[PDB]
Amino acid sequence: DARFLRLMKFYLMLTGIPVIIGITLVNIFIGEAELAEIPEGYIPEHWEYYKHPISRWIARNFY
Amino acid sequence: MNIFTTSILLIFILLLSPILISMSNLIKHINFPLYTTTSIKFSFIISLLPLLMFFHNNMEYMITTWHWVTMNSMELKMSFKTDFFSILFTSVALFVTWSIMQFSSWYMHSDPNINRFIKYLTLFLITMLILTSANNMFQLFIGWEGVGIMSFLLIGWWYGRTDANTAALQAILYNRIGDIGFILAMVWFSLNMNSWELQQIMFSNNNDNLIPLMGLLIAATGKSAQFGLHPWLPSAMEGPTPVSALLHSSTMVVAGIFLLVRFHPLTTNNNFILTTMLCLGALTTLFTAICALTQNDIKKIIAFSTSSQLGLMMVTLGMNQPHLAFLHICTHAFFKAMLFMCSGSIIHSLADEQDIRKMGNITKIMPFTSSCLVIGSLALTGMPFLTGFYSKDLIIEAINTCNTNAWALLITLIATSMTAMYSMRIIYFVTMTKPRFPPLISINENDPDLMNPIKRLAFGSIFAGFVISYNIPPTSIPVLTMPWFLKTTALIISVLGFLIALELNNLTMKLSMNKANPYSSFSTLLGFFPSIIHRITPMKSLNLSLKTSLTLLDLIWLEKTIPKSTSTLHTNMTTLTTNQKGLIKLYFMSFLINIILIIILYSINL
Amino acid sequence: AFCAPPAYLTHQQKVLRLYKRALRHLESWCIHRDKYRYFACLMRARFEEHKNEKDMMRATQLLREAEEEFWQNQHPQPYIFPDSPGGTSFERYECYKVPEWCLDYWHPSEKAMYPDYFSKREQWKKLRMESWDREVKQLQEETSPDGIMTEALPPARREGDLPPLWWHIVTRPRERP
Amino acid sequence: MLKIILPSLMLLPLTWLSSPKKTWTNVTSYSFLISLTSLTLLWQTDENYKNFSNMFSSDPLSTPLIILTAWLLPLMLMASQNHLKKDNNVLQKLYISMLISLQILLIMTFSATELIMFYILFEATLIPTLIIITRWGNQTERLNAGIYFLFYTLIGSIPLLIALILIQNHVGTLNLMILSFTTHTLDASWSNNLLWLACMMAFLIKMPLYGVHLWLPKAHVEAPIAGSMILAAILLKLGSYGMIRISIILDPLTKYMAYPFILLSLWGMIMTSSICLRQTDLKSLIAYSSVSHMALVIASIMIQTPWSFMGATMLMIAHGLTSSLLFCLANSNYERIHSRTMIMARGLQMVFPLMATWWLMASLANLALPPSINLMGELFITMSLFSWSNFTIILMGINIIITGMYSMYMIITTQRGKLTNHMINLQPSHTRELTLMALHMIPLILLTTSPKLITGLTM
Amino acid sequence: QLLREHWVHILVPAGFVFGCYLDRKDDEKLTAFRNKSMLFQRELRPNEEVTWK
Amino acid sequence: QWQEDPEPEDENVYAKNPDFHGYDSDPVVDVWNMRAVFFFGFSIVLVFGTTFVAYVPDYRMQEWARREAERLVKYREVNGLPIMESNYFDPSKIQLPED
Amino acid sequence: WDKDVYPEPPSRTPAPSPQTSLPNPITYLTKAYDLVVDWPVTLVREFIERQHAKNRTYYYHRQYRRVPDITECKEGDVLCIYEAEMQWRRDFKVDQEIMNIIQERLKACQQREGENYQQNCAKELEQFTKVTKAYQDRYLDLGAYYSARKCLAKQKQRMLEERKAARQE
Amino acid sequence: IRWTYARSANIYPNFRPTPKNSLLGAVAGFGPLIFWYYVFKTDRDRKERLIQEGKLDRKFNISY
Repeated sequence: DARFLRLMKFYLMLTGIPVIIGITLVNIFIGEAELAEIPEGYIPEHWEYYKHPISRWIARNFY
Repeated sequence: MNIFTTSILLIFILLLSPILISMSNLIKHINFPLYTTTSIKFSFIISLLPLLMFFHNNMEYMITTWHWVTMNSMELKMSFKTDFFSILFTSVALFVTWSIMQFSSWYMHSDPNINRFIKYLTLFLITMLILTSANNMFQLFIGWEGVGIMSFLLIGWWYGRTDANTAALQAILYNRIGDIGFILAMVWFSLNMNSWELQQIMFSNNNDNLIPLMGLLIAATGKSAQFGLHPWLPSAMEGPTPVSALLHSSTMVVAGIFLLVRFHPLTTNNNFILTTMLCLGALTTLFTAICALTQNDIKKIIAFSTSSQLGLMMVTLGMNQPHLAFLHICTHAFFKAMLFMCSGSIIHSLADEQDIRKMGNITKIMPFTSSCLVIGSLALTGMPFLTGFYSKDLIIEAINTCNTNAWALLITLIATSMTAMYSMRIIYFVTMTKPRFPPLISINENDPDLMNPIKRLAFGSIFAGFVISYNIPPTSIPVLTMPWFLKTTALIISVLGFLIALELNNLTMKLSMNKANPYSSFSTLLGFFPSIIHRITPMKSLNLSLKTSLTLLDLIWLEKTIPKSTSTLHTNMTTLTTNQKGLIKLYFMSFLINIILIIILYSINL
Repeated sequence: AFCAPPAYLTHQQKVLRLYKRALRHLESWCIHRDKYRYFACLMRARFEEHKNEKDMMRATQLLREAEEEFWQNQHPQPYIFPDSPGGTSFERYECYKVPEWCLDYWHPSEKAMYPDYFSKREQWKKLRMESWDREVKQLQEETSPDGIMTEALPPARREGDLPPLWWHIVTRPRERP
Repeated sequence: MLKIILPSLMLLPLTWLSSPKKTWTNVTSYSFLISLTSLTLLWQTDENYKNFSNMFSSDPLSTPLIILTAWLLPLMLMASQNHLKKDNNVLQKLYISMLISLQILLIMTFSATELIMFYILFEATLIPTLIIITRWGNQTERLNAGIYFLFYTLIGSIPLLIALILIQNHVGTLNLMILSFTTHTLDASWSNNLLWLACMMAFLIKMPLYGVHLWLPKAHVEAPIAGSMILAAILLKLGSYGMIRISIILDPLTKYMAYPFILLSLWGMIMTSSICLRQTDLKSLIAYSSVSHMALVIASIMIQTPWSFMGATMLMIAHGLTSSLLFCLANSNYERIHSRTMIMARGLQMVFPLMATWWLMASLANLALPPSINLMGELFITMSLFSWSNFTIILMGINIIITGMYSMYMIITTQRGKLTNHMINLQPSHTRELTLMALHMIPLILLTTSPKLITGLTM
Repeated sequence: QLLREHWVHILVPAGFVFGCYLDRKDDEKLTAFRNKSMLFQRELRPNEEVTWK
Repeated sequence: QWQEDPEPEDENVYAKNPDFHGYDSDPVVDVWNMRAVFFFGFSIVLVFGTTFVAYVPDYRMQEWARREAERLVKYREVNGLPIMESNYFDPSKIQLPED
Repeated sequence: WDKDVYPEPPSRTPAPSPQTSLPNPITYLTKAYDLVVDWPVTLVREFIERQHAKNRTYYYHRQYRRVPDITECKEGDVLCIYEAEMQWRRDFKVDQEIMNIIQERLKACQQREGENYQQNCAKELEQFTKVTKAYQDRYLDLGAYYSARKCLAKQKQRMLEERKAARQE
Repeated sequence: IRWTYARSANIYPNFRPTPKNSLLGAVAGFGPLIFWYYVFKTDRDRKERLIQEGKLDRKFNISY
């Protein structure tokens, strides 16, 4: 009942800490998108209607 | 502003830091109770700043820190109602919790899992500050149920004995009987107002809010224990004494009456609710007071003191004077904390023995504990300048200057006399008579994790009511033009109760065989309300739950009707069908019958 | 707790238990020591009277009458020692009474933290395994042939032997661990 | 969806072609990956639902059940690993194949467009369950249990086939999108009330109603574990899903053909929770609690309001997780004492102080703890019922009381007390069976942190 | 290339790839209303031949 | 009697391989099963799935709805219009019957 | 943010106007709080803002164009009905968010007016009651299976009631 | 074990239908059913009556 907790916390931190650091670095240096209007006959792509970089990366690639 | 919101949120963050480090590998290598104590201290010091800001400007902010989910025009969101009540309760709770933490570091050694105890105390405080700062009612119910479970877990701390568990389940039962009314109110306000936030419920102020207010009545009846649901509070003393002092005399026992205080503008217009609050609170204030009489355990006496003063506060809500009830909350906190901690010093000093018949001469063998205990008892009574006055004087002034109900007035006055009586009973049987304790004396009042907390609570119980009453903004207008026998009625009646108890507790010193009465057992036992209800109501419930439910419907009759009827029918048809004998004579006779039926059917149908 | 009760339970200890609980409930009523001492002497007088009757059909009715007048003056909240039934601290530390067999599942990282203890424990268990068979035999060869028996647990007669059925009396967890 | 149910089929050769020593590991890890790739269908950035073909679709009611079905498989598979460890390898692999077949068929059910697809799959689910209950149950009542569990279902489901066939002969398509946009109001005759009953009293058996629930205790009590997980987690919800899909073509008959079933559900919920208050068998206590919970879902679906369908979805998922968790917790002790009697072992939390936290959290999920998707569901359907009739809270409150009682009584008389010192066989714990409870509870916390997903068609 | 007790790890990835291919094939099958719906119906961009494939 | 084997008595594990986890008898297989479970279940599923689900945009058209609501109350109350009229459709294109 | 959607009256505060020759612990703690907390935090946010402006990215709103409503739709044509039901559900979600906006306005007005709220918070009150009655005459007595056709049947029944009423001289 | 068996499986074998069993089961099965039926029916009927009369106070009921 302590070995399980050590392994739990280890394997969860293993990809929590890199992922969280990724969230922070994206939000700092690659931050959210601003709003704008349609520049008179542009026809955006579908990911340009979303805000976050991670979200629109996912949408551009896998959707 | 940023400072206000920042401090409010920082309180919760500091309080969560210990619960974070408890789930880490760092409970070792440090002293977790000291870390928690320091967190509570810094939280109090930070909470003072919102209090001063409010006393200055009186702004009553509202925060919506996080949006959780939308449900078809219902935005569930974490949101805090940072008004007078929230800040003034937060500061007081953190003060009392710092003191109880030092005490529970002194007490509760001999326990290996003391850090679990400390963590549970922090979790109770967090649920309480959620309940107390809430603007929604889902959040308030989170804190409500959190307090409930925390009491289950701390009352049932010593999980080996089968009385702490009964106490815990009992508390859970009564709190749920309150949660019915809570959920009723929440349902009504969701259906009609399409929201749970107070800012909309305030627009129901002229809408005949009878049944939601009855739900809140039931809720606070169960939580802030009243007569119909009173037993669980003294039964919540099998747990440790810091648990008692913190939860069951200051905070969990005050949740529901805080709730009624937070719904006072709906009560101004409903008079039936006021009337029933008055009568119920007065009934409690009489009953628990006369039941504290002829009790030997100190902890139960303080429990019934809590119930009595709480009935007095519900009596205050019975009229349009809730702010005075809240002052009595904030002042009752210090009395009960100090009393329970003095009791715990008296107990842990000697063995686990908690009964005044074996306590003896405590004025001399424990001067500090006796001094503080007597201060607390005097302030519990309406002593004119020790934080019990600054509420209770206005309470009795209001109640004999109002036109509601005369029996409530009378029995509340009698109950104040009884408060003086049982305070004198403790002061006599514990602090004045000769030693009844065993002869091996192992008292040690000298520990800085003991004396400093009761010292802080004593400065509280002497100064804080003055400070608060002279700093708060004026509300709940007072009446003071009246005869002299109403301005001095609480002082007179408390003094007279003191005199009666002194005389009657001197009457036992002389030699005369005293006898039992039909009285003195309605007090010793609790009107036989536990001894009846706790063994008929579960009896009929459980008997009806085994028979008439399991072994009458499911195991016999639902088996005999639907499946077994089917089985018997099909197998009996099988028997009368396929029990043929191998004779072509009979088969061919039946074939002939079929020929006849087919030709007849043809001739008929045609 | 250690000694098991009989079936018959003759007159004398009924009377004595009455004397005990009566004095205790009197102590509860008579809180102060002088009063309890006075009325205890009076109660011992009440018992000394009718001490010699030689009428087992008079002493029994005296017993019944005394028990009835005790029940009509039974203190509702009597004194109960802590660490005793019906009182505080009774089964309090029962949550902290872990048995011995839980050490059989320990890892060799905790046992290494306490080596001499387990050094003694292994030879304790060896003692147990050695004495068990002779212990069973002793209990077998001392059965009351008429059939009736008690929870008396005879002792060891020879040397090298151990008193039968001892591993649950010995090794019982302490009352304040 | 095809990308979810083809790998699920490939999990079968993965079982049969792997080593005996590297078969649980591979199939478990790859099942977790199926669960992962079953999150693509939570990408709903729009109001329009996700049609991948004439066969398959996925709405916000389908997707949580899909994900939960794909997620349970690793948990069933690890829980099933202590028992049948001394079984022959072919027997193991047959168990694995049955569980994976359940996964596949249940995904196909929740993803189906037509009702006949849903029917044949809703009935194909019976064969793995029956095999699991019967060949791997420990007791002798498993046979009668299988018979009950099969024939209740078939009795209810034959009229369902007849009604679907009628609807095909009347409309022509039996597809759910088209039955939504083309639904004629019904003439309110006995010939249509029988149709209502034929469409409903297959799902109402499986949920179950209180008039007909005797299959569920007999099966939960006697299925090894993983059968109990499934039978508590998604086979009951396989009736609620069907009701929510088929009720759209039965208006306005649901306004008056629902009184008996709402009423039966409510009163029998009280009856079942009272039974849970007094029951020697732990695995039966969980089962009667499941009945007392699914009854609210019955009443909620009968009311057909947005709040009600919503709370039904929430309660469905929450109950599934917490019930599987409680069955695991009981199995954890049954693998040592080999007894379902609860009052046998009653003084734990000394030996298992961490499992005793998973117990507590599982119960607090069960009773109405507010920051939880259990209380959200229970509260929202309570609010729907109060709108329906204010006199139903009188029953819901009795249920709330009894439901605190039996859960805390379970905890107390199983954990709290004096240890049964005569149990030397209480081995410390398994990292496996700790990870089980962690994987049951961590989803509850996450979904509580974001219940925007766990709602249904209406939010 | 000795003792391939680990080739079986290609079956499930193969299944995933094949399922994605089949979904691609299906939405190739259903390339009607591709730009005829009353909601979008955009004219093709200068370098565009199909709108969503 | 009918010649069956008797019940095999209560197995204990931690005698052999006291680092037993819950999976198999071989100490290697237990390790490489728990590592598999922990990794594939926590570190990828419960982490990356939470990330994916948290960074899904406009789940069921929620943010969009709020933005449209904002611009539409702006337009309606700027142009003096009745915000949220009491009939979704216009009677300009609805035909009721007579009697 | 947009103070025309979310209006906020100006936070007129009185000048301090002190009488004591003694200090106020609020203000000096505010100075300390500023020069300790607000300055590094503002530094960090200015850093983050300029790093946004290094590589700025934009997003749009997806204007959805109107479509033939269901009243212009034939009984059985599932394509037209699908498109109409979709635009209806879109408008429905938008209406819920409008109702949320107005409830938010009402709550904020109640808090800022505070005690004297039932005389100068009546504007938002009526703006809530009107839209509420609209929602009630528009979406209320349906069920989980709401649709354009059900709202249309409701509207039609109500117009029939109104016609029968105005029939009366 | 004898207790559990007596309270689980030895019930229906020893169940014999009798008066005070059949009547008791009919009551305890179908009585509360009918009671709550008429309660809810009266409430719903009164509600739809007061609705169709065009009266009922639902000044803010939005979410239902």
